[PDB]
Amino acid sequence: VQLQESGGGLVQPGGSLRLSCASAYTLDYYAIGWFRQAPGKEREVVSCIRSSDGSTYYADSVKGRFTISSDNAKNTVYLQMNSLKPEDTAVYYCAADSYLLEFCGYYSGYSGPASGRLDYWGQGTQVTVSSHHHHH
Amino acid sequence: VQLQESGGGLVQPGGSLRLSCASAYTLDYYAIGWFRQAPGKEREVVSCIRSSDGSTYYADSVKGRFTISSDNAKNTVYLQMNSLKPEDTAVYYCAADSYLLEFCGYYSGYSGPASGRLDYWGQGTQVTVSSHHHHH
Amino acid sequence: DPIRRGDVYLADLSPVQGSEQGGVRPVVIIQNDTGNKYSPTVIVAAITGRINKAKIPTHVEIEKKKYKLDKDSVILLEQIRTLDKKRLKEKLTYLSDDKMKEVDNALMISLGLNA
Amino acid sequence: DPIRRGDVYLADLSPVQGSEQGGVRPVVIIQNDTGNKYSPTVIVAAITGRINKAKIPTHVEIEKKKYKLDKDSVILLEQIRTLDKKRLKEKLTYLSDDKMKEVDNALMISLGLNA
Ligand SMILES: [Cl-]
Ligand SMILES: [Cl-]
Ligand SMILES: [Cl-]
Ligand SMILES: [Cl-]
Repeated sequence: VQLQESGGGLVQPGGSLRLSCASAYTLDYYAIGWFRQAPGKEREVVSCIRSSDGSTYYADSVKGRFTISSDNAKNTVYLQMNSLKPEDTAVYYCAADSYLLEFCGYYSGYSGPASGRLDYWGQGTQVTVSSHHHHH
Repeated sequence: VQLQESGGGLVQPGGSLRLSCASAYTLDYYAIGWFRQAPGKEREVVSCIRSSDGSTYYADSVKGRFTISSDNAKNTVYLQMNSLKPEDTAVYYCAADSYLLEFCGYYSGYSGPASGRLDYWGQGTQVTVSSHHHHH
Repeated sequence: DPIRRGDVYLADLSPVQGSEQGGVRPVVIIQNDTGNKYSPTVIVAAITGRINKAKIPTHVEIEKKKYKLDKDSVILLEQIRTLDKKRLKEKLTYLSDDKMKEVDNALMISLGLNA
Repeated sequence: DPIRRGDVYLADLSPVQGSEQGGVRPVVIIQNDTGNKYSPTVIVAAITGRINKAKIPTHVEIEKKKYKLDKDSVILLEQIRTLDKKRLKEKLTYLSDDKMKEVDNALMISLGLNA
């Protein structure tokens, strides 16, 4: 295994979750991004970072609500998600590629790929934002 | 004085002349070109050289008849003119500039300058190709 | 903070070889702004004070006063290269729209493009 | 003997800094042919084997077999620079017309041109 996400789960609308993307390699090897996918849709960019400098990308739908950040000691990239909305519900994947941050910038946003052009992908983690699933 | 031409004069049609352009500086300082000008006309490119490599330019009207060459020991560039025609009659100037060979290439190829953009010019030397001036 | 196409920065171009333009000198950003935002590198064209008049179609003059230069200079669109952003030192100025249109045309000539 | 736009040469790009493309590697001539004939320098774009699929709009793929490469490669139109002609080593191949049209479009994107 390369990339591994964790930290999904159920949250009520307005809640927060922090997703973690554990990289097998030190974070200078590639830029790392979060994508999300709902049933039958294409994976869409959420937020990207190149850890060796500070540079980020945020999709318009999550600006001022989500924050991407790096933990070099744990080779982990986090997606802090605040003020979550039902429409944020999706499978969240992390991905890594030498050109990922430029990919986020040029195509989010939208010329068109299959997204399978980026080298590394996690298995995905479910995020459900709902006032109707028990738990809450 | 910087550039100084010599070697003009009268020749019968079909004759040869060798023009010399004496440079005050060693020939690696700039590319060097020959231009010619008839009464009331603009100076036109004849042949150019960048002495530090071998690269040359020849105007279409003189190809296979004129040869430009370098003598590094004498800091001199020559224009060997064979098979001369009455229509070669003109004042012949040499010129020098760091960008002269590119200038010869781009404008001979004829966008348009005033040619006064090149840094250094000789005083000019008269070339007359005629079966009617005495001498011959 | 953001690096914009048409900005002019001081940058250390050395080491170079042969007729490549070297030294610390102003350069103009010619990469598109999306690459400027998200790439680790920028693409630049060199500016020199060693000539003060355009010599060939790939040359664009820039005036000493309007821009913030030691002397009347010229942008060499035949002298371009990709620099890691760490090379960029002081931001000195940025070209007017009209000036950048001159730069675009010289860049089209330099790179054999035409449209 | 003549250096043509679209030729592919081996060239020593080092030394470089940061995220600049270095090493001895194939490069494609992107300078116009008049500059190729009469300038002491050429303008080139780097080719790499470290990726084999285009990642961004400034990338153009080139196939191992048709061109004379160790592996499926990609031309990086965000990695361009001006090289003294002495850097050019073996001439390896030259791009098809169709391929060069891809390169032109990526170069227009890379340099913020559009026409
Ligand atoms: Cl200077
Ligand atoms: Cl202006
Ligand atoms: Cl390689
Ligand atoms: Cl092809």
